[PDB]
Amino acid sequence: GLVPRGSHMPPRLQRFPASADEIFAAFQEDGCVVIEGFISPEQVARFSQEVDPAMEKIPVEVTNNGNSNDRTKRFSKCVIASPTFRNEIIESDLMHELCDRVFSKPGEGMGYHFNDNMVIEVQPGAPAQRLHRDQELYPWWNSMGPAGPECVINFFCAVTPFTEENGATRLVPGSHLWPEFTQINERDCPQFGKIETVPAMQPGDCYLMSGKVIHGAGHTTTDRRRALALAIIRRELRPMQAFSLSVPMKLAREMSERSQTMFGFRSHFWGNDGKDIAHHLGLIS
Amino acid sequence: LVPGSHMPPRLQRFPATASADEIFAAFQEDGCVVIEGFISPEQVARFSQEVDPAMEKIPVEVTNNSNDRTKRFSKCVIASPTFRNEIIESDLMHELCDRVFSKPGEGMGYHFNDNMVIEVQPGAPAQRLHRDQELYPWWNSMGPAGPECVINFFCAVTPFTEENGATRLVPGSHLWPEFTQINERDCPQFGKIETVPAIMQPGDCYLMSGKVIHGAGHNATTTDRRRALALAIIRRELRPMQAFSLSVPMKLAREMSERSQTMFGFRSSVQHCVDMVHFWGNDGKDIAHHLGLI
Ligand SMILES: C=C1[C@@]2(C)C[C@H]3[C@]4(C)CCC(=O)OC(C)(C)[C@H]4CC[C@]3(C)[C@]1(C(=O)OC)C(=O)[C@@](C)(O)C2=O
Ligand SMILES: O=C(O)CCC(=O)C(=O)O
Ligand SMILES: O=C(O)CCC(=O)C(=O)O
Ligand SMILES: [Fe+3]
Ligand SMILES: [Fe+3]
Repeated sequence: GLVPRGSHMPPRLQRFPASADEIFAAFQEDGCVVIEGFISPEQVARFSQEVDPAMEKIPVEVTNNGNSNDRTKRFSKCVIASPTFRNEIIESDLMHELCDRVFSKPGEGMGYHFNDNMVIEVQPGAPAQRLHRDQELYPWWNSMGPAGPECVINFFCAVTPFTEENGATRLVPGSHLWPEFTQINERDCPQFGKIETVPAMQPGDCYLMSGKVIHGAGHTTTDRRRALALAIIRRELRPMQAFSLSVPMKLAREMSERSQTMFGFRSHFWGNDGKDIAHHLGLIS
Repeated sequence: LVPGSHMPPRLQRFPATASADEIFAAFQEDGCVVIEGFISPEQVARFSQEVDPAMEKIPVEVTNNSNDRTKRFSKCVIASPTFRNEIIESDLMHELCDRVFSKPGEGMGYHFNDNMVIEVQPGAPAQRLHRDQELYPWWNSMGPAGPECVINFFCAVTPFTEENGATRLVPGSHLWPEFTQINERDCPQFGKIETVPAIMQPGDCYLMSGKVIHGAGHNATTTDRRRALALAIIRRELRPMQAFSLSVPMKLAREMSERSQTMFGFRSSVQHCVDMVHFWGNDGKDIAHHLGLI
């Protein structure tokens, strides 16, 4: 009795809070999974107010030009601005546990690192964001289709509530197993206009979405719908943010060894002439 | 030439004063091409002298087996004024990199993977045959329809001869219908692949696609330490082997041209997907602001 009997059933979106191989199997089969309470409630609020002065100093473009900055606020300096983010959020042992299952190969250590730490605030009345796969950032990845390896995963967590009215992200579970990965355009996508989405949540909930999954933010009067994006890429890919050049050394000295690897203060990709870059940085005892 | 003697594959050769389009077509048909005089003999010789102290402090690893007896040094910008002020400012290098990597309206499509002096010691065993894009392990699966991951300007610092271990290359292997690793399990041509040495004088280089099968040769000499300079260049979305922006000092970065700063990640480049996004950037701006490079 999930939908009234005889109905069209809409694409499945499982939900967990919880065993790791369990949530991974839901990730594999559907491409998207809600993780209710990825961050503790006081933590999400401790973080949200912590960055609210940064967010307050971001002007809103009323552009009507169709891009992803049209009435949507975006801010990446979450490690400087928020001690909660860098000391608590970035240290979820289940996040690494899932990252290690999507990305790492055994005996090769950590196969992943951060792409971005973005806070995305859909300002009230914003056009819907164009449908896209996150792996379009790495433009050849679609050409490998669903047999290709994973490019990117986003732990996309709600900061303020995600409702079907304020602009919550619309997911297309199963778009990671389609046979051809295209740009989602009428010219390029044979299924344009017929793509069935599901809107994605309360503060503290994440959703782990594969980079192969089609999605977008949707279109109220006062609701600043705010989210925290933990985009994570394999170690061979380059990050959107030059974190080891903007995050001060002081904060990097406070990070765990694994979090230093996430931001590229530690490494052989991204090495230093056969040595770990962390030697030259004064980070190895 | 040879006498009904079997004719082995050609490696096209051009001088550094040929037109980039002439050299790129050769690169395009064969996946590799020799640029003679890529670096002047006086530039090569100053570079070799400027890094030689660092090469002398590198021990020769001899093992009981695995690509030993090869010295590898990547701190070229730090050690060599000639390298940073001149070698990396080759306009021919950048002309060709744009033709491979740069997309319309997006600026530089490429940056440095590595800057490696590679000195094959006397008696060093030959290197396994490989493609350089194997470093990005998924790339072979796109086959020859795929885009370029990586290219290398592989420069003779000292002469390349067949005896001292000049690289063995396989022209046209960037066009085989299936890109596998070169082993008995996966490669059906295994043990049947015909290679060709890159015979070069100092300052010559060959430019080679990451799709081309190749390996360092056996250094069968008793005396010759065969020195090379590998300028490996990747597209902007790929991670470098070297964290250049974290070991190269800022004093050296402020002296770099803007295209050099981009190569080493002291500066960002703009990517378009209807949307524009700085790659390797800082919260919407070039990282060169926060670093103080204008
Ligand atoms: C330009 C953009 C790109 C190319 C990248 C993208 C990206 C890093 C990619 C997906 C990912 O892994 O992480 C997150 C969630 C952090 C996003 C954040 C937003 C941006 C920076 C972007 C943008 O802000 O446009 C000015 C977009 O909104 C979008 C979707 O069009 C893009 O694909
Ligand atoms: O803002 C959102 O809800 C979706 C985030 C997203 O799709 C992106 O910008 O990559
Ligand atoms: O040194 C050589 O001749 C070949 C080296 C090489 O091909 C490599 O390191 O990928
Ligand atoms: Fe997205
Ligand atoms: Fe090689």
